[PDB]
Amino acid sequence: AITKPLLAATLENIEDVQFPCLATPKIDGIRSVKQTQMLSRTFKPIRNSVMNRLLTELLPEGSDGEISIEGATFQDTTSAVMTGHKMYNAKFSYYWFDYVTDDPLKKYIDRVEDMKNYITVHPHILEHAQVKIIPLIPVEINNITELLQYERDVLSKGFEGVMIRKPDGKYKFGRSTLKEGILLKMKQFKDAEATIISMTALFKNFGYEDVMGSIEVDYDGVVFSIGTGFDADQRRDFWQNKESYIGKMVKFKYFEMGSKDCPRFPVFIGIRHEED
Repeated sequence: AITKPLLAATLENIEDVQFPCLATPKIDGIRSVKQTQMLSRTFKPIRNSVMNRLLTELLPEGSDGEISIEGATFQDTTSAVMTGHKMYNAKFSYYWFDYVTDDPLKKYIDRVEDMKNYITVHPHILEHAQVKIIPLIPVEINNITELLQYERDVLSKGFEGVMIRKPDGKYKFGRSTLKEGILLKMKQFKDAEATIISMTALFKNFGYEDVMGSIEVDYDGVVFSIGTGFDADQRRDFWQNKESYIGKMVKFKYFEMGSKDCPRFPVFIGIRHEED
């Protein structure tokens, strides 16, 4: 059984987390759990029956996760899910982040292992023509350094922030608190709009001629490098038109450490627009 969904609670403080903890990326979509068929957060069926069908038929009983459409708005990905379609045919993906088996009093570590095993036992689960299942196997953490890195890591892969779990954690039928530490939400990273100044040549010799390697950036007063965030689409076009890029605007994300105006792990998000 899973009676009420596992709602998370949000972090007001960052040095607020117990250690050897486990973590994954937050998904920006529609919550769905398998009990006979697929359910919404509010436990009425998934109205897109093709979604409901194809999931129940891949996922095992007890799987907790999130429907999303890879690269669509959070509100069109609703229209796909929150509308009863007899004949859907578009591609979408489901994020598997918990699995209940039976007893909900067992530990997250163990729940994850049931998850890991079931995948190795039913490897087609991952290989579907229409539905992409994506299992979020939480990576380990040990430092506050190690966490903040995870968040940087996450955003760069285009996720909103990170979820933090206590290993021995129960499946709570409702919302986790600060102290019980099952699901915390982490969005401690600040989004900002900034100006570039100099590139540096790269360095020649959960998923399943030089080029720019890192920029140097202004952003009101301050001077630091962004290395992480770009791709071989971007990096390879920054370098070629470097003198055409110096000083244009770039959307980024960062954490604020000790009292110096100079971020920790900054991340590139986007090239900014020049319209009205």
